[PDB]
Amino acid sequence: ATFEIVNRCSYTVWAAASKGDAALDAGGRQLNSGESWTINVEPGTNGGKIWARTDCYFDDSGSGICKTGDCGGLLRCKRFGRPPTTLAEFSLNQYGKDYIDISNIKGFNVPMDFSPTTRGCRGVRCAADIVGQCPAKLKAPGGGCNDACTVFQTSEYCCTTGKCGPTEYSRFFKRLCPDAFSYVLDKPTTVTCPGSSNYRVTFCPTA
Repeated sequence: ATFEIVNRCSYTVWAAASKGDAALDAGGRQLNSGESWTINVEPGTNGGKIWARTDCYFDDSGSGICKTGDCGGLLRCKRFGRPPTTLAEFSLNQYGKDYIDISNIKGFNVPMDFSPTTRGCRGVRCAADIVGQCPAKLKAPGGGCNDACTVFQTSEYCCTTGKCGPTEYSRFFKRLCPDAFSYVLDKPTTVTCPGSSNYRVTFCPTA
């Protein structure tokens, strides 16, 4: 499957693509403002994610530090990144269908659209100014807006035992972006697409 990853933000982002135990394609790339990166994601990739990282720097060997979304200090991500990260999530060719969503369960850093570039399903978008509006306790000192499970680390917000419910923090993410997941047990906003669709992930999509 083809994924085009497009940075329309005014700031540089360092895009990342991983399925948690390995890179997808080259795993990461610097995208200056306006730049696009097209990758191939192998059919059958389950649990893939694409995200932006902000405020990074790397040496000639590809090692360094990002202020949001860092993945083990690498330019070429093998594994998932540190919150806060708006997440484009996908699992492809699963019993004939692909499944896509955007999630704020790991916080929000950069506005995102994630849409098919082939026919037959909808895209999703979370492009409100969540960082500007982020409540105080969720503001991440390196920029972006943490989710409450990262900040508070109890099942009230992390949904690991019992049956968690919304909180004012999840509802903040859900109100600003109704089509993205706001906590682990939110009503699902996943879209079923034809198997073997192609996609575009756009950072700072045009309004």
